[PDB]
Amino acid sequence: SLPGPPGKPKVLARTKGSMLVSWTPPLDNGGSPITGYWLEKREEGSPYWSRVSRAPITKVGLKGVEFNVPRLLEGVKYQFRAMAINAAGIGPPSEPSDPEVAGDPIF
Ligand SMILES: [Cl-]
Repeated sequence: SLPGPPGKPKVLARTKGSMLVSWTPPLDNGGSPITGYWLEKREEGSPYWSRVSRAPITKVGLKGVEFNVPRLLEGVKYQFRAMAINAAGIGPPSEPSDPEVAGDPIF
């Protein structure tokens, strides 16, 4: 009924204050269409997971569903996890992304 976990998110772009995060839809949507996703972040120095958007994320980019996470702090290390939403509710989280630091990218 609930959807399965989305794929492990990947950071596709970063700046000092943002990261473009992308993930694949779950293999099992639970039997009803997924209507959107929640994305949460966790930083170094805190155990908590925090939603990064006020409304569900739906944008499909080149590699998966994606969102540019704002309000990151330069030099801080973050991970992200995504949850799918369907008619039954919010599914379990993806595996967390590999850690990434907010900073500008290697040229
Ligand atoms: Cl980089």
